[PDB]
Amino acid sequence: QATERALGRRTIPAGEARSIIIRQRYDAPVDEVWSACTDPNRINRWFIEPKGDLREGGNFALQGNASGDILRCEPPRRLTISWVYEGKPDSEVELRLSEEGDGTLLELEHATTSEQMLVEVGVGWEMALDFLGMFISPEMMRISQERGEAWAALVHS
Repeated sequence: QATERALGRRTIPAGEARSIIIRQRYDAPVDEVWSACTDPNRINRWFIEPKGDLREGGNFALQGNASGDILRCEPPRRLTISWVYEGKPDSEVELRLSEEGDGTLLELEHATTSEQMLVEVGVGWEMALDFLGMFISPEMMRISQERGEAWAALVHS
């Protein structure tokens, strides 16, 4: 519907990280959004499907690098996973879904000790959450570039 970006702070294996925090409200209920964000036959519609044992302490790979472990899984609310990528320090991503009336307030936070990687990931999730939204690159470069300025400017100070 309409997104509020923010910055947090976390202690992850790679150390003290800051974080991207994306908040979006959806007019679907918590379950449906949980399923859409966790059932690989639904993640497959709007994003890249994960492979491996999708269960807690299990692990995931997405077709084009990124892989990681499934640290926490508290259906239908919370989801934490590690995030490993070739040239990159290790990261952590978390999804919290909360009820707001008949709908849900999604929250997606990706923490990383790399300042460069803050922007890159905030923007990368936002692009992806578009297709979640839909599900529930010339024009795209422009949207990538504005969104980058927003995260870049928030990361400044």
